[PDB]
Amino acid sequence: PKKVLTGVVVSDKMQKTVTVLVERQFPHPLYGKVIKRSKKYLAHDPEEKYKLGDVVEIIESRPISKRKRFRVLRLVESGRMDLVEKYLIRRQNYESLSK
Amino acid sequence: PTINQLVRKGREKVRKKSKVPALKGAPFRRGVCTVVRTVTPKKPNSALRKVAKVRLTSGYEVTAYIPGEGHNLQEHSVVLIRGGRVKDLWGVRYHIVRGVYDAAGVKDRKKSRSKYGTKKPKEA
Amino acid sequence: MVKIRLARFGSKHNPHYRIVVTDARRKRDGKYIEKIGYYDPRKTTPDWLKVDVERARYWLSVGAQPTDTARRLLRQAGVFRQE
Amino acid sequence: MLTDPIADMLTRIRNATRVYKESTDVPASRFKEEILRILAREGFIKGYERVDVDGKPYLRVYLKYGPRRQGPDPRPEQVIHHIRRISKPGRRVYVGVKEIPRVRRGLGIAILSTSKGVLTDREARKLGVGGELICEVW
Amino acid sequence: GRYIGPVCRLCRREGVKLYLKGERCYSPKCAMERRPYPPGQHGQKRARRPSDYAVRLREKQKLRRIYGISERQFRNLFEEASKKKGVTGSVFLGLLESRLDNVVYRLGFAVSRRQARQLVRHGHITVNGRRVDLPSYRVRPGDEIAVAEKSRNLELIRQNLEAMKGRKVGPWLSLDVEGMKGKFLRLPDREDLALPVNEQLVIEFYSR
RNA sequence: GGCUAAUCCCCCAUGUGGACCCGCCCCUUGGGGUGUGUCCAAAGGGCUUUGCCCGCUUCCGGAUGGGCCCGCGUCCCAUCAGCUAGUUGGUGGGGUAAUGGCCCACCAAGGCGACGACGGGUAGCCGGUCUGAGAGGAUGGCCGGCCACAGGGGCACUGAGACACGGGCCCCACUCCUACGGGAGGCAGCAGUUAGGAAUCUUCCGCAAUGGGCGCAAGCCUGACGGAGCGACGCCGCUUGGAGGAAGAAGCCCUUCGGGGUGUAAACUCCUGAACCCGGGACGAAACCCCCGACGAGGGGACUGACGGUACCGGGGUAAUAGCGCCGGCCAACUCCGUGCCAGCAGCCGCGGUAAUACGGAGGGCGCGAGCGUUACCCGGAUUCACUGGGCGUAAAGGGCGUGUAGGCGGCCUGGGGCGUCCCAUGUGAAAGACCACGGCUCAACCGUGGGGGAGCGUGGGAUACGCUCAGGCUAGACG
RNA sequence: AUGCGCGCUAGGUCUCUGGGUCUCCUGGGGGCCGAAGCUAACGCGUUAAGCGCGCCGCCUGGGGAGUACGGCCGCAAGGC
Ligand SMILES: [Mg+2]
Ligand SMILES: [Mg+2]
Ligand SMILES: [Mg+2]
Ligand SMILES: [Mg+2]
Ligand SMILES: [Mg+2]
Ligand SMILES: [Mg+2]
Ligand SMILES: [Mg+2]
Ligand SMILES: [Mg+2]
Ligand SMILES: [Mg+2]
Ligand SMILES: [Mg+2]
Ligand SMILES: [Mg+2]
Ligand SMILES: [Mg+2]
Ligand SMILES: [Mg+2]
Ligand SMILES: [Mg+2]
Ligand SMILES: [Mg+2]
Ligand SMILES: [Mg+2]
Ligand SMILES: [Mg+2]
Ligand SMILES: [Mg+2]
Ligand SMILES: [Mg+2]
Ligand SMILES: [Mg+2]
Ligand SMILES: [Mg+2]
Ligand SMILES: [Mg+2]
Ligand SMILES: [Mg+2]
Ligand SMILES: [Mg+2]
Ligand SMILES: [Mg+2]
Ligand SMILES: [Mg+2]
Ligand SMILES: [Mg+2]
Ligand SMILES: [Mg+2]
Ligand SMILES: [Mg+2]
Ligand SMILES: [Mg+2]
Ligand SMILES: [Mg+2]
Ligand SMILES: [Mg+2]
Ligand SMILES: [Mg+2]
Ligand SMILES: [Mg+2]
Ligand SMILES: [Mg+2]
Ligand SMILES: [Mg+2]
Ligand SMILES: [Mg+2]
Ligand SMILES: [Mg+2]
Ligand SMILES: [Mg+2]
Ligand SMILES: [Mg+2]
Ligand SMILES: [Mg+2]
Ligand SMILES: [Mg+2]
Ligand SMILES: [Mg+2]
Ligand SMILES: [Mg+2]
Ligand SMILES: [Mg+2]
Ligand SMILES: [Mg+2]
Ligand SMILES: [Mg+2]
Ligand SMILES: [Mg+2]
Ligand SMILES: [Mg+2]
Ligand SMILES: [Mg+2]
Ligand SMILES: [Mg+2]
Ligand SMILES: [Mg+2]
Ligand SMILES: [Mg+2]
Ligand SMILES: [Mg+2]
Ligand SMILES: [Mg+2]
Ligand SMILES: [Mg+2]
Ligand SMILES: [Mg+2]
Ligand SMILES: [Mg+2]
Ligand SMILES: [Mg+2]
Ligand SMILES: [Mg+2]
Ligand SMILES: [Mg+2]
Ligand SMILES: [Mg+2]
Ligand SMILES: [Mg+2]
Ligand SMILES: [Mg+2]
Ligand SMILES: [Mg+2]
Ligand SMILES: [Mg+2]
Ligand SMILES: [Mg+2]
Ligand SMILES: [Mg+2]
Ligand SMILES: [Mg+2]
Ligand SMILES: [Mg+2]
Ligand SMILES: [Mg+2]
Ligand SMILES: [Mg+2]
Ligand SMILES: [Mg+2]
Ligand SMILES: [Mg+2]
Ligand SMILES: [Mg+2]
Ligand SMILES: [Mg+2]
Ligand SMILES: [Mg+2]
Ligand SMILES: [Mg+2]
Ligand SMILES: [Mg+2]
Ligand SMILES: [Mg+2]
Ligand SMILES: [Mg+2]
Ligand SMILES: [Mg+2]
Ligand SMILES: [Mg+2]
Ligand SMILES: [Mg+2]
Ligand SMILES: [Mg+2]
Ligand SMILES: [Mg+2]
Ligand SMILES: [Mg+2]
Ligand SMILES: [Mg+2]
Ligand SMILES: [Mg+2]
Ligand SMILES: [Mg+2]
Ligand SMILES: [Mg+2]
Ligand SMILES: [Mg+2]
Ligand SMILES: [Mg+2]
Ligand SMILES: [Mg+2]
Ligand SMILES: [Mg+2]
Ligand SMILES: [Mg+2]
Ligand SMILES: [Mg+2]
Ligand SMILES: [Mg+2]
Ligand SMILES: [Mg+2]
Ligand SMILES: [Mg+2]
Ligand SMILES: [Mg+2]
Ligand SMILES: [Mg+2]
Ligand SMILES: [Mg+2]
Ligand SMILES: [Mg+2]
Ligand SMILES: [Mg+2]
Ligand SMILES: [Mg+2]
Ligand SMILES: [Mg+2]
Ligand SMILES: [Mg+2]
Ligand SMILES: [Mg+2]
Ligand SMILES: [Mg+2]
Ligand SMILES: [Mg+2]
Ligand SMILES: [Mg+2]
Ligand SMILES: [Mg+2]
Ligand SMILES: [Mg+2]
Ligand SMILES: [Mg+2]
Ligand SMILES: [Mg+2]
Ligand SMILES: [Mg+2]
Ligand SMILES: [Mg+2]
Ligand SMILES: [Mg+2]
Ligand SMILES: [Mg+2]
Ligand SMILES: [Mg+2]
Ligand SMILES: [Mg+2]
Ligand SMILES: [Mg+2]
Ligand SMILES: [Mg+2]
Ligand SMILES: [Mg+2]
Ligand SMILES: [Mg+2]
Ligand SMILES: [Mg+2]
Ligand SMILES: [Mg+2]
Ligand SMILES: [Mg+2]
Ligand SMILES: [Mg+2]
Ligand SMILES: [Mg+2]
Ligand SMILES: [Mg+2]
Ligand SMILES: [Mg+2]
Ligand SMILES: [Mg+2]
Ligand SMILES: [Mg+2]
Ligand SMILES: [Mg+2]
Ligand SMILES: [Mg+2]
Ligand SMILES: [Mg+2]
Ligand SMILES: [Mg+2]
Ligand SMILES: [Mg+2]
Ligand SMILES: [Mg+2]
Ligand SMILES: [Mg+2]
Ligand SMILES: [Mg+2]
Ligand SMILES: [Mg+2]
Ligand SMILES: [Mg+2]
Ligand SMILES: [Mg+2]
Ligand SMILES: [Mg+2]
Ligand SMILES: [Mg+2]
Ligand SMILES: [Mg+2]
Ligand SMILES: [Mg+2]
Ligand SMILES: [Mg+2]
Ligand SMILES: [Mg+2]
Ligand SMILES: [Mg+2]
Ligand SMILES: [Mg+2]
Ligand SMILES: [Mg+2]
Ligand SMILES: [Mg+2]
Ligand SMILES: [Mg+2]
Ligand SMILES: [Mg+2]
Ligand SMILES: [Mg+2]
Ligand SMILES: [Mg+2]
Ligand SMILES: [Mg+2]
Ligand SMILES: [Mg+2]
Ligand SMILES: [Mg+2]
Ligand SMILES: [Mg+2]
Ligand SMILES: [Zn+2]
Repeated sequence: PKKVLTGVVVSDKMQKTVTVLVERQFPHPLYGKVIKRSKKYLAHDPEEKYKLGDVVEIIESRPISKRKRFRVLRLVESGRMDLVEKYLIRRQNYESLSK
Repeated sequence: PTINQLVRKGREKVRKKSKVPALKGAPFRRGVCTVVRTVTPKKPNSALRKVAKVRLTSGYEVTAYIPGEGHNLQEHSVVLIRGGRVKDLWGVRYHIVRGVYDAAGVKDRKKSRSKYGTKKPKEA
Repeated sequence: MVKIRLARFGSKHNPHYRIVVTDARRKRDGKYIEKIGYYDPRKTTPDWLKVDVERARYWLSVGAQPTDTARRLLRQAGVFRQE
Repeated sequence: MLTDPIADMLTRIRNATRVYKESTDVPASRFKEEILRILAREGFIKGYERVDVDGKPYLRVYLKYGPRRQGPDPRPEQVIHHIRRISKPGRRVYVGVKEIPRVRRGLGIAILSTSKGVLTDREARKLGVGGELICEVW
Repeated sequence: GRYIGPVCRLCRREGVKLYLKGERCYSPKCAMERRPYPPGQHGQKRARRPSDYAVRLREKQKLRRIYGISERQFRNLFEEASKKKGVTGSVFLGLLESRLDNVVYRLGFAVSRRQARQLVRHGHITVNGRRVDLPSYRVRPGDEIAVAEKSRNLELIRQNLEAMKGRKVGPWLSLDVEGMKGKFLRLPDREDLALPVNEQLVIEFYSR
């Protein structure tokens, strides 16, 4: 099975590519609770069809570029910018924490 | 700590520092005597304890104890360092193994002979 | 190519072999594709040869080559018998 | 807001019984009802009733204890000697069937929530399912 | 070399008769005849209350000296019994009772255990028709343990067996005196043997 | 510079078929079919010579071994907080078996980071192993799997496969030969040497076995390997005797001078017979090959040992090594004498300043025993990093106080979804190991055969209490 | 020398500030004794140091040492 996941599109900014943020959950190997972690997949949108805020299924594919091994499968939810604004908030928090 | 706190910070495994750099992780180091002298012990006792400054194969200079009654060591004799320290002495971290190299064993000792490095005498 | 052969599982002076399908280039005693039979030359028990002719004939069908001794034992179990 | 409602129930019971109160009210939820029903069935409470306090639903748990005793401190052996939460929010604990605890050498129980409903460790094992391990009582 | 040297001294330190000499441990010489105190300069001195450790160690030593086993063989045996299914103490005794030399003693072929050992190592014993010269060897139920056909007219053997005429053997054992053969019927339980040993003390000793 | 053969190189043909552009069809990333057009095949040799063999060529499958890509897991320091220019994507192209900024050109302005980027330190990874009641901690020698390297650094060539340990080129360091122009090496293969170190083996035997390369075979090669040697390094087996033998010798020790002790221990009697000598003497080895049959199936025949005259069996046969730690408490084992804060002990507590079970000897005793101790190191105890399983008024420990960002956490009822959760089936979880059982070396160690178990992940199916999500209600919280 | 929030577990008494048919009752603060319970003790006890949940901060023998080095603040002193 080509692995297929779900995320939300946090980056408009490339040509025929979309940054898709994908959360995942799992129990903690020692302390036992559920922890939530996430990573950004760089996905192939040849049509420039998927836009920001789109929650999309994403798929294991033939390599496109460096960093692009995944292409966009379909659109599931449209326009959750609550997710995007959450992630953007984090990225703005980055500007603290330094020197 | 909350569990979430443990998931964040975790618990710190704590390391122990080696009571002995004979380096190498080695059980013994060979060395040469530098100074072979006597020293007075810490506050609760009195005696003259016999020690050598040793320059190790391992690059270190260390003071080693010379156990037992008699001893033959002098400025140039080469010796074996076995480690384990002397409590009522200042900075003596290792013992000299007797019987090895220029260390002789302890003459006439009948009792715990392998400590002190003396052979089993014959009988009549 | 792929071989049907013996691999040494005994102990010193106590040799016991596994009859084994493996690539030719493996270590003798290293990881193989299948264990088809067992062989105990010193015949120390009633069964000193097991074969499983069914898998043997499979591997022959896809062109594993048995070594000379392998094939002796194989044929001893009548993997090759036509009647 | 109670952060853990279910614990708040268990504890309401704990303090209640530790003073030998005859009954105690807990704000009602269907799930709490279930847990209770298990205790009742298991002989740990006397039973409970759905009830109304200032027009808000509660479940009233009627507690049981042992006989009176002799010597100094006549106070009765508790029937619920021990009752505690296992899963809590913020650490959720789920056992599969082979991981289902036996309790106090069989003399106690554990109450698990499962997709077959709320059952005792024995119940769950016989049903051959696991789930969220809610609490242990003994 | 499992212990070789003055023995009735161990009888003495363990405080009970172990029968290590066979006959004469049956005489009024056993030194448990009027020296039941332990060996040494201090034997006749009032004895201080034993530590828990002492008690346990001593019980273990009692059992070991009874069988005449190395510590290591004894430990290995114990551990091998702690592994096995069934009560460890009893399994242990059963395993100890299964050494060939012990079986030879038990069958009357030899007078003491140490003697039985010598008989085995010297190949005067067969088990199911073949010579077994290992004392450690495990007799299994069903085994026939015989005097060697060649060793059959040996002086020590003849005397030892004409002794056993009319004697009763262990209830886990069969004996045929004419044939100088015997069969190990089943493993013994702790009631089958009389050992002056609380085995549970030994389980505890190795439990530390 | 000259000659010459081929299963060496080439050219024309045959085109089963295949490759490439283009069109259509099916399928869906470059999978399959089809049509026109262009392009592409070969190699001989042996005979029991009219046929059979060993080969060659094209194509389709198979098998086996690989490449590349993805999810997840994978040490320490935040006193490393920002990193990024082929860097991030796009188009076209180069390159390859193949995707890919792998490389290039042109375009865009991206990509990554407190969910720890960047930097520094350390390190082959694993099956497993050690320890622990477990959870956990520690580890990865030997064996098996993977990776990486072959004096250091780069590079390609040949080839199915290498960027190749006993192949090639160059730079560097080193050794050696030199007629000073210039050459030759590369044990982290087996042995062995030397240096370093507390420390790690024979310049052995053999190709008989199993395995590998080439050969139609016969065979050849094989320090892979099968064996032997040395080391108590480990593990297991076994010996140094067995029975009798005094109210209990000498010696020695203690002594209240009566005696107590070493002790059945010795002496001695009888018996057995490690060592050792003689005779027999293996298994591992039946194939390949030859013969009939058909070079098949099947049947028959022959050769072949390093271990080694070894193991083993039979006969004969001698009473035949014991040592090391310890005896103040933890800890099992006490007395005398010597010493007099000395000499010395010592893991901690602490012993020694004239009555020392703590130093040193002796008698005695306790413990293990071909070992016994010591040193180093790991886990243990240590619930002393506390998931299991700790805490913070005064013992170490509440931030000086707030605001709120990320993040953690979320009252009552209903319905959908079924992600967490749980269940069934299935696939995987190699072998070895661990476990149980039977079995093979006289036992064991060691070994074989069988069986069981199992986390995790993949797929299909199912459950819906709880957690989530979506929808819709409520008012006990919150706000107004 | 006692983080915040919530729920639960006898009472007695004194007080500050509301409401109520105003011996008294019912809220919200401040004190003292004290049930259960906790605690090494002293003590805490509806103003928990009791029973529970959520989340944050912190601890891991003493001395060396709030030191050294590094970084970051600060005009400095000095702070983290
Ligand atoms: Mg776009
Ligand atoms: Mg691309
Ligand atoms: Mg698609
Ligand atoms: Mg930035
Ligand atoms: Mg900061
Ligand atoms: Mg002193
Ligand atoms: Mg000299
Ligand atoms: Mg030490
Ligand atoms: Mg000493
Ligand atoms: Mg290979
Ligand atoms: Mg047999
Ligand atoms: Mg057969
Ligand atoms: Mg066939
Ligand atoms: Mg599971
Ligand atoms: Mg057992
Ligand atoms: Mg008897
Ligand atoms: Mg019986
Ligand atoms: Mg008896
Ligand atoms: Mg008894
Ligand atoms: Mg144990
Ligand atoms: Mg233990
Ligand atoms: Mg020419
Ligand atoms: Mg010519
Ligand atoms: Mg042509
Ligand atoms: Mg054609
Ligand atoms: Mg293409
Ligand atoms: Mg050609
Ligand atoms: Mg031609
Ligand atoms: Mg493949
Ligand atoms: Mg660059
Ligand atoms: Mg362009
Ligand atoms: Mg491209
Ligand atoms: Mg290139
Ligand atoms: Mg290539
Ligand atoms: Mg170009
Ligand atoms: Mg460019
Ligand atoms: Mg992340
Ligand atoms: Mg490095
Ligand atoms: Mg390294
Ligand atoms: Mg490491
Ligand atoms: Mg721990
Ligand atoms: Mg583990
Ligand atoms: Mg590791
Ligand atoms: Mg090595
Ligand atoms: Mg090796
Ligand atoms: Mg390896
Ligand atoms: Mg290199
Ligand atoms: Mg080298
Ligand atoms: Mg170099
Ligand atoms: Mg190189
Ligand atoms: Mg080739
Ligand atoms: Mg390479
Ligand atoms: Mg080489
Ligand atoms: Mg090579
Ligand atoms: Mg050159
Ligand atoms: Mg030369
Ligand atoms: Mg050379
Ligand atoms: Mg060269
Ligand atoms: Mg070498
Ligand atoms: Mg040297
Ligand atoms: Mg070797
Ligand atoms: Mg040779
Ligand atoms: Mg060969
Ligand atoms: Mg061969
Ligand atoms: Mg060939
Ligand atoms: Mg021929
Ligand atoms: Mg030839
Ligand atoms: Mg050669
Ligand atoms: Mg070898
Ligand atoms: Mg040596
Ligand atoms: Mg030696
Ligand atoms: Mg041994
Ligand atoms: Mg006699
Ligand atoms: Mg008599
Ligand atoms: Mg006497
Ligand atoms: Mg005497
Ligand atoms: Mg005298
Ligand atoms: Mg007197
Ligand atoms: Mg006397
Ligand atoms: Mg004797
Ligand atoms: Mg006599
Ligand atoms: Mg004889
Ligand atoms: Mg004789
Ligand atoms: Mg001979
Ligand atoms: Mg043979
Ligand atoms: Mg034969
Ligand atoms: Mg041959
Ligand atoms: Mg013939
Ligand atoms: Mg013919
Ligand atoms: Mg023929
Ligand atoms: Mg044939
Ligand atoms: Mg034949
Ligand atoms: Mg020979
Ligand atoms: Mg021969
Ligand atoms: Mg014969
Ligand atoms: Mg013989
Ligand atoms: Mg003798
Ligand atoms: Mg004798
Ligand atoms: Mg001794
Ligand atoms: Mg004391
Ligand atoms: Mg001990
Ligand atoms: Mg003691
Ligand atoms: Mg003196
Ligand atoms: Mg004096
Ligand atoms: Mg004195
Ligand atoms: Mg004094
Ligand atoms: Mg003394
Ligand atoms: Mg001492
Ligand atoms: Mg002493
Ligand atoms: Mg002594
Ligand atoms: Mg002794
Ligand atoms: Mg050792
Ligand atoms: Mg180690
Ligand atoms: Mg430790
Ligand atoms: Mg523990
Ligand atoms: Mg610690
Ligand atoms: Mg603690
Ligand atoms: Mg905890
Ligand atoms: Mg603590
Ligand atoms: Mg607190
Ligand atoms: Mg105070
Ligand atoms: Mg404090
Ligand atoms: Mg404060
Ligand atoms: Mg706040
Ligand atoms: Mg929030
Ligand atoms: Mg919500
Ligand atoms: Mg809820
Ligand atoms: Mg939430
Ligand atoms: Mg629902
Ligand atoms: Mg599901
Ligand atoms: Mg089902
Ligand atoms: Mg399965
Ligand atoms: Mg697999
Ligand atoms: Mg599974
Ligand atoms: Mg396995
Ligand atoms: Mg095994
Ligand atoms: Mg198991
Ligand atoms: Mg067996
Ligand atoms: Mg398991
Ligand atoms: Mg597993
Ligand atoms: Mg599913
Ligand atoms: Mg449903
Ligand atoms: Mg709602
Ligand atoms: Mg309303
Ligand atoms: Mg009340
Ligand atoms: Mg008023
Ligand atoms: Mg008040
Ligand atoms: Mg109070
Ligand atoms: Mg009280
Ligand atoms: Mg508490
Ligand atoms: Mg109290
Ligand atoms: Mg209140
Ligand atoms: Mg009040
Ligand atoms: Mg307050
Ligand atoms: Mg509170
Ligand atoms: Mg407290
Ligand atoms: Mg600590
Ligand atoms: Mg410190
Ligand atoms: Mg300061
Ligand atoms: Mg620094
Ligand atoms: Mg500074
Ligand atoms: Mg600052
Ligand atoms: Mg400044
Ligand atoms: Mg200041
Ligand atoms: Zn006796």
